[PDB]
Amino acid sequence: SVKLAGNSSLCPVSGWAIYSKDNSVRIGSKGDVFVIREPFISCSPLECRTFFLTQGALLNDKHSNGTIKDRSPYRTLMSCPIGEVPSPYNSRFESVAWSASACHDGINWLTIGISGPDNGAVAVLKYNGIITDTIKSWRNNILRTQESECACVNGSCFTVMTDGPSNGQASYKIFRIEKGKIVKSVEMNAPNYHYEECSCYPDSSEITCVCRDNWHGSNRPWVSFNQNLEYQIGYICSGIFGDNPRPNDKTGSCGPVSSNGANGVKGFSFKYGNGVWIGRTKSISSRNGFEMIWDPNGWTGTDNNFSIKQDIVGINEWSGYSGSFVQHPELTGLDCIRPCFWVELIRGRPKENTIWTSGSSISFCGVNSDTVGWSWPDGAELPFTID
Amino acid sequence: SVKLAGNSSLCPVSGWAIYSKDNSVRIGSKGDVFVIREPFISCSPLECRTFFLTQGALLNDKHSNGTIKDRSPYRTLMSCPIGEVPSPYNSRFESVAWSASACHDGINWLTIGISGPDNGAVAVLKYNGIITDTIKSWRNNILRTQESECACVNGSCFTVMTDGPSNGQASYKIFRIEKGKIVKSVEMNAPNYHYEECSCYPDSSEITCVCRDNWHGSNRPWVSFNQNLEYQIGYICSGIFGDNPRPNDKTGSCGPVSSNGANGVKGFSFKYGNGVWIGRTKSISSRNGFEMIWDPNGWTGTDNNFSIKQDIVGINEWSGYSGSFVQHPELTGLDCIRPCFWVELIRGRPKENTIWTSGSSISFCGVNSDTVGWSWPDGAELPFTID
Amino acid sequence: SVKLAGNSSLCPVSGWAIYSKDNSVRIGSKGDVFVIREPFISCSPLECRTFFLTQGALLNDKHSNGTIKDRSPYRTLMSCPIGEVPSPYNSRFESVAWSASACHDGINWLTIGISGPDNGAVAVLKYNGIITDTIKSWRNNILRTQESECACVNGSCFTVMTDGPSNGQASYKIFRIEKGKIVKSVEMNAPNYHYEECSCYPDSSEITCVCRDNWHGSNRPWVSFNQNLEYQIGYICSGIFGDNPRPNDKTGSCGPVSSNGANGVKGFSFKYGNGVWIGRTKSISSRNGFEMIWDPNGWTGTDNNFSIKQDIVGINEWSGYSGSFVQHPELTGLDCIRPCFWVELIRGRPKENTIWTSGSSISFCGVNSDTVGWSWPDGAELPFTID
Amino acid sequence: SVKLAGNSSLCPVSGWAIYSKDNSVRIGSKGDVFVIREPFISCSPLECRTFFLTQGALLNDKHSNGTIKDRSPYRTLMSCPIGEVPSPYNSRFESVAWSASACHDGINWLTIGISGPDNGAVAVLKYNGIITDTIKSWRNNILRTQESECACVNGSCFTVMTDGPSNGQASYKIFRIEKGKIVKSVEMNAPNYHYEECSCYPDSSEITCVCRDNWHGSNRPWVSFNQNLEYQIGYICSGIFGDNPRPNDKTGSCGPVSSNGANGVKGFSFKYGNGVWIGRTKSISSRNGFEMIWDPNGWTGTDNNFSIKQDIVGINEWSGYSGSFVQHPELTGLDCIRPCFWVELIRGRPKENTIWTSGSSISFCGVNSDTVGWSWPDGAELPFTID
Ligand SMILES: *[C@@H]1O[C@H](CO)[C@@H](O[C@@H]2O[C@H](CO)[C@@H](O[C@@H]3O[C@H](CO)[C@@H](O)[C@H](O)[C@@H]3O)[C@H](O)[C@H]2NC(C)=O)[C@H](O)[C@H]1NC(C)=O
Ligand SMILES: *[C@@H]1O[C@H](CO)[C@@H](O[C@@H]2O[C@H](CO)[C@@H](O[C@@H]3O[C@H](CO)[C@@H](O)[C@H](O)[C@@H]3O)[C@H](O)[C@H]2NC(C)=O)[C@H](O)[C@H]1NC(C)=O
Ligand SMILES: CC(=O)N[C@H]1[C@H]([C@H](O)[C@H](O)CO)OC(C(=O)O)=C[C@@H]1NC(=N)N
Ligand SMILES: CC(=O)N[C@H]1[C@H]([C@H](O)[C@H](O)CO)OC(C(=O)O)=C[C@@H]1NC(=N)N
Ligand SMILES: CC(=O)N[C@H]1[C@H]([C@H](O)[C@H](O)CO)OC(C(=O)O)=C[C@@H]1NC(=N)N
Ligand SMILES: CC(=O)N[C@H]1[C@H]([C@H](O)[C@H](O)CO)OC(C(=O)O)=C[C@@H]1NC(=N)N
Ligand SMILES: *[C@@H]1O[C@H](CO)[C@@H](O)[C@H](O)[C@H]1NC(C)=O
Ligand SMILES: *[C@@H]1O[C@H](CO)[C@@H](O)[C@H](O)[C@H]1NC(C)=O
Ligand SMILES: *[C@@H]1O[C@H](CO)[C@@H](O)[C@H](O)[C@H]1NC(C)=O
Ligand SMILES: *[C@@H]1O[C@H](CO)[C@@H](O)[C@H](O)[C@H]1NC(C)=O
Ligand SMILES: *[C@@H]1O[C@H](CO)[C@@H](O)[C@H](O)[C@H]1NC(C)=O
Ligand SMILES: *[C@@H]1O[C@H](CO)[C@@H](O)[C@H](O)[C@H]1NC(C)=O
Ligand SMILES: [Ca+2]
Ligand SMILES: [Ca+2]
Ligand SMILES: [Ca+2]
Ligand SMILES: [Ca+2]
Ligand SMILES: [Ca+2]
Ligand SMILES: [Ca+2]
Ligand SMILES: [Ca+2]
Ligand SMILES: [Ca+2]
Ligand SMILES: [Ca+2]
Repeated sequence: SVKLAGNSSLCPVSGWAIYSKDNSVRIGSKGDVFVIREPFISCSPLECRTFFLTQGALLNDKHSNGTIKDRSPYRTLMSCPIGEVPSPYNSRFESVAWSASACHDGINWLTIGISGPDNGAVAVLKYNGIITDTIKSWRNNILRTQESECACVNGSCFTVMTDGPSNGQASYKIFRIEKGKIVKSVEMNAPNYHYEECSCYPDSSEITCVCRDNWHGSNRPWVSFNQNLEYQIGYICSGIFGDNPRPNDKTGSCGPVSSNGANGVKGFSFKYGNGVWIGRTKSISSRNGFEMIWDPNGWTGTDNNFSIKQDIVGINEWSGYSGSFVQHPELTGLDCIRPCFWVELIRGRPKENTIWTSGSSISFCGVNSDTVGWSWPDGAELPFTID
Repeated sequence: SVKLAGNSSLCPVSGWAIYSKDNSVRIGSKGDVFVIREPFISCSPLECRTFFLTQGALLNDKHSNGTIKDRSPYRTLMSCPIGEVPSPYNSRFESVAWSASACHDGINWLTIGISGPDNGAVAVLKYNGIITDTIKSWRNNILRTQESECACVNGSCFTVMTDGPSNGQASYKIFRIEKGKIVKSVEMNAPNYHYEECSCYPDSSEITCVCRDNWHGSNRPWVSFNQNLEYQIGYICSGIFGDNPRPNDKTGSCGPVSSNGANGVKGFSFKYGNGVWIGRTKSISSRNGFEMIWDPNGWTGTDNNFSIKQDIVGINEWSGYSGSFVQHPELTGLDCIRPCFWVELIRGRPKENTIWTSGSSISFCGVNSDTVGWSWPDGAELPFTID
Repeated sequence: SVKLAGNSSLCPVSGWAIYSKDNSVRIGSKGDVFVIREPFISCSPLECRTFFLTQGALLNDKHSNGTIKDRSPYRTLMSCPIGEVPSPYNSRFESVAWSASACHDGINWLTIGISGPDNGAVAVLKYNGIITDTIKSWRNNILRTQESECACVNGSCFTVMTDGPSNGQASYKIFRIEKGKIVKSVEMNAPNYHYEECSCYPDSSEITCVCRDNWHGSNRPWVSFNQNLEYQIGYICSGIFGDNPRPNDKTGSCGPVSSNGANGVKGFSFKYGNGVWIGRTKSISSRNGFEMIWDPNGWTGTDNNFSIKQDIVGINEWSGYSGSFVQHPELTGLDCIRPCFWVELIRGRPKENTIWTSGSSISFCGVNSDTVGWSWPDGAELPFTID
Repeated sequence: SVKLAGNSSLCPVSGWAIYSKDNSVRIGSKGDVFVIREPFISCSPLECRTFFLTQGALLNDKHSNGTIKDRSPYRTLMSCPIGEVPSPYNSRFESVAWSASACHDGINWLTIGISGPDNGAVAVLKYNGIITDTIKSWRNNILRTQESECACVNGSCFTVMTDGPSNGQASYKIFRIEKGKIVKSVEMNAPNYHYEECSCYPDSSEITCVCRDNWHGSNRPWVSFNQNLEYQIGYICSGIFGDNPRPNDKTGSCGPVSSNGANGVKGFSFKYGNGVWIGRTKSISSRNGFEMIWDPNGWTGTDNNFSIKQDIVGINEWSGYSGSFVQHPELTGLDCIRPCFWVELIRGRPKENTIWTSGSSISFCGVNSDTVGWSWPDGAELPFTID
């Protein structure tokens, strides 16, 4: 076992090849499948796993009732091999949590699971399944984290946490974690910024995060930092807005775009110089459809022109959260860090007439060979027998 | 593989971070989950597992009928990874048993499973799944043991067993077991004491057990011994009574507290000098709620003052059995033995209108970083379809 | 990996300690559990497994209909860890078979699975799951084998097969198998003998088999042989008759006891000099109850006196097939071969008003420490929802 | 780990011994079993696995509705150990796909999964679960591949793909793949030929494929090539026609037999000099029955005489697809490549009155010891509760 170097650059990619699809909701109609949301993928040098927050209940059972609710004592972080349905029969228990992150440093798994009351939540850190540290809410207002994989470089793993209002200025901290122990942290000086649910990845020994502004930005905020946590901040400038909801594409801003800026959804983007691969919903007002857009100057440029668009989920189909995950050379045998991404396909409340809310997932990995756009939707027929 | 040293002291702890929650009853509403009770956790140098006594039946099936009953030929000791639901599809078979204990010496698993008739029960000992010894009832009155993990020190594992009345003077024996073979035992000379379901842990090469007096003590009895089985006995002196049922907190006794002393529940406590971490129900009359209390002089002092209280399960929620389990430095990489504990959340009979009785579990580990009190209850909605 | 020596003697035993119980039928009321019969246990140097013949169907499903039937194209030999329920989710596939045997030589598993038509059945031999040999019916009349573990000595494994009438003189062959290849066989010269479903075990480099006479013997025939297949034959002389059905205990015979000699049940016995450990039903006319009897001169003596009787299953409870299995020193660390045995608990047709027939199992291992008699029955409530 | 040599000849075989049967449909009546079709078997140096295309749904659930449909975004390639039912609880995820192939080179698994739209499908290649290459439709008309195992020789694996009409001239390409990377391909110059769903195996360092002519051939086309992709093409000359549908046996042709030549079914054959082992349905008009025929001059001879016929599935029972798979000396310890084959037993639409279509499987391996013909059908009772 050797720790991930994380010192190579991102592999340039021309398109996205489908990597997995679990059909969780379709199968859960009869099978014993967890009610879940906020799934995400993360890989070790040996395997890739799907992490997810259960509602401590199964699909098509009465306990799935009211699962639109975000936080409860019953939610747990669990994981299974990528592409398999999240079942009590194939899932490893990770932590008790209604907000989470996880990543492998090359030696062991780090998991971060947040539970407890809204006014005093505690993040429990585990390394190889052993509790190694905790961090408690510092603003007493829903301590929350990535809902996707943390990022590791040379034995150090990094994550971002938020505490404070979801509709106004909050507090954002970056953490450096070694073998499950917080060895350093810093609060970001980001007046008028809002950071939630960051999708972070390593690139040339540094970390880049693309996050969610739930306050007043329809474009996505970003934060990048080195291992010493010296950071820079900004927003993606492209007029191809990345959040949901958002306005129709137009002239963008390198600051928060106020138009339709309230609320949002977890998302991601990959930076390549001045260019950016943007993953986003197809709808500007709802969580449906998904597409990947290559914008050669979208990181720093404000125009709404782009070069490549690839369909992932049809506009008439439900989508939801999305996030980045990477495959290190230690896993692939490549000389660069390969970008992949996952999409949560949310079914149920509030948009559908069920008693429950749950999601399935799909994932893709970046390649330079031929690819094709299509739609790989959830595919479940609602409502269910339970409703 | 190397045997556990067990020669370091207990890690001082300021609070308890949640470690696991299986949501067994909620999931068993639809999923294939064993009807169980008397669960407990125990760890090896590699993993932690949940042990439990099945009723040889599944939740929401007719064979769960009458499972309030304590003993039968159908009950079996099984185990699964911690935090996972006890299912026939993820559970390892250990032993046929209606009373049990288990622990890992660093090399292999030792399991103790008691089955047979009330008037002649036999404990079957296994080492790495192979029968290595037996011990038969010596008072012909329900031979019974810990219902939690045994304690191991330098290749020797220790447990306590009881035989005799549950409402009067009984007989109590301590055993030293090496590779599944009983190498020494001694009967405790404890007139007017009553010991049942001891929660035992190693500390500085010696064993400390906190147990249940079902006869006439509302405080908990304890027994401590070295590897040669030279022992000391007493009761926790604190006026913060630990058993259930019990009186309201008042002036305690270093002997058995007669007030509300009959009946009881399995519990635990961690000794730190004259101080004690007490886990107990919140109700004085019923098995509901759970809290952790730090009493700096509660081991030897009789007053009812304390310094710290941390909520674990709300008073309006069902609890049940609780027990200690430790994580050795061989597992954690620490220089001390870490204290953890589990709580059984009992649902069904006799307090609820069902045909069945079963439990789920939660567990916590002691830390010196920030923690928070809350309520992590079972969360199941009774009755079930079967009733 | 090293091949089993099999050159030590049987461990003398004073009683039997319960080893496993799967509660298969009770659990199958709701869980996904195979309809099975003819289960048996066999161990490697690492683990013990339960082998069984499925009916290619699950309990409480319409396809369990008519499963009283012995042979069909759907029956398969599968296995799971001992004590676990036989489910499609935890069972390894072994072979297509309606008659079978299996054993581990210390290096790999040997399985023998017989399928095909009654008039031309073929035994398929597999070593490490690879087909290594076949043997076809030589009398064109239901080629059939042990339904329990074969026996291995120094890299050679041995089994017995029968072909011919179930109600008259048939043909019996012994096989020597090395790495899945038949290297030698011999037909037993046994006029007026009848051998079926032998329970064979190694002892001091030679093999002893105790079998079933379905023709005209209420006592059990035996055959013993060395590695060169030089054999001896006879019947257990004890007036404590071992087959079912049988007469009340009286003066026995060293030849086939004709009284109630037709029909029978698979069983076993362990020989110790002139003495014998006899496992048998409690009923003389039906497959219910089970007991272990130590008869110090029962191998060669015809009287009906005995020294020890241990209850296993109550007379008012269903039993069925039973068989021997051993644990070699390579597994136990002992200096002798330990005797164990399993009992099939048959539920359903023909004695019960269901559409199906299936069994669960219990097992015990011989010890010299204290033991106790009891009843560990199937425990299922029939009929089921399907009937 | 060492790569397969693939340089030995096929093991001559006189008959076929049954190897596996999963009883998937029977078990799926109650159990949680995937709706599948197009199953196939492939082995590594360690184990054999069943690959299959799920419909992203379970048997006896509403989402099995309309599963007669060949292609959708929900279909996925998964695998489980041979002989086990394809369940979400025991199946490994491989790829998103409605057409697939897979094989092991001795070091790692190669999987090929085709998904996307009919007019622009993309094959995603994975090596050890990591995406290594893609190939996109070149005729924009349903890119499709083997639906059985690819063939590996000295670290290179080979497959055949088709793109174009199913009822006329199409385009056929052979690929050489090393560690999941396409290193060479060539389009076959085969005017008036039609190739689909090739069953390919290695023999003496070269590859032989027997395929399906869906255009105008009731006999099967073949293509053979060396590692440099230098190929030869033709049709099986035997008057014992191998496709379905087909004419009654008569005088054959070394070119496509036009009579009943339209439509077809995936099949296989093993070449031995001028002779051929032919696997085929028993019915000339429908997918029922299965038999193995040895025709000593059937590869190059046009007569309808043969030497051996072995029954596999009765004519009154449903069959379906069939394919070859081999076991290399690296797995068996033999000095030749052993031929095996599997048969898909299709149940449901369009021939049966259900809402769904699914298959189970059986498999056989070639031996030179005694064998027997019989019928090992699916055995499920339709319709099901869902219909
Ligand atoms: C679990 O066990 C309980 C108690 O045995 C079952 O409830 C009982 O159901 C039986 C059968 O329906 C009832 O027995 C009948 O009693 C009536 C008189 O009320 C008598 O006339 C009949 O001859 C028969 O004996 C019984 O009343 C009833 N007991 C109670 C307390 O309700 C229950 O059905 C079982 N549940 C499952 C899921 O198996
Ligand atoms: C699987 O799919 C089939 C076909 O869609 C389902 O059968 C169909 O069920 C629907 C809903 O009940 C029926 O639609 C209705 O048709 C009537 C006219 O007959 C119309 O007045 C209603 O407005 C409605 O459209 C439809 O008749 C029926 N089709 C057939 C061929 O029976 C079936 O229910 C599905 N099965 C499962 C388990 O989901
Ligand atoms: C901690 C927590 O509750 N986080 C939220 C989250 C949150 O409400 C917003 O980002 C605003 O702050 O949004 C949503 C969402 O679907 O928008 C899911 C989350 N649910 C879970 N993580 N359980
Ligand atoms: C062997 C046995 O039956 N032990 C008991 C136990 C016992 O009744 C008391 O401690 C009094 O002696 O109490 C209880 C109880 O929930 O209070 C559960 C146990 N159930 C099981 N261990 N199966
Ligand atoms: C090959 C086969 O059918 N063997 C039989 C067996 C047999 O009928 C007798 O011993 C008489 O020959 O008896 C019985 C039995 O329950 O008595 C179960 C078996 N069923 C299975 N092995 N499948
Ligand atoms: C890609 C695809 O759809 N291939 C087909 C296939 C095809 O229609 C013919 O060979 C004609 O081209 O036939 C059949 C069939 O059962 O005949 C099943 C396949 N289904 C799946 N592979 N999913
Ligand atoms: C990246 O890290 C690896 C492992 O330490 C090292 O060998 C290599 O020199 C580094 N690459 C660069 C470009 O610095
Ligand atoms: C869901 O919760 C509501 C309480 O708001 C309750 O009324 C309803 O019965 C529940 N539904 C189910 C199916 O349990
Ligand atoms: C505890 O045991 C270890 C291992 O034998 C030994 O090295 C060490 O000295 C002991 N620790 C103390 C504090 O005595
Ligand atoms: C039994 O076999 C073992 C392993 O070969 C050998 O060492 C030993 O000498 C044998 N024991 C006897 C009593 O022959
Ligand atoms: C069982 O088989 C019989 C045929 O003998 C049939 O009549 C009956 O319907 C079947 N029962 C079930 C539940 O399928
Ligand atoms: C086949 O390959 C093996 C491994 O490279 C080689 O040793 C052997 O010579 C080859 N066999 C033949 C018959 O050429
Ligand atoms: Ca079920
Ligand atoms: Ca926003
Ligand atoms: Ca642009
Ligand atoms: Ca008490
Ligand atoms: Ca005090
Ligand atoms: Ca008889
Ligand atoms: Ca006698
Ligand atoms: Ca054709
Ligand atoms: Ca011919």
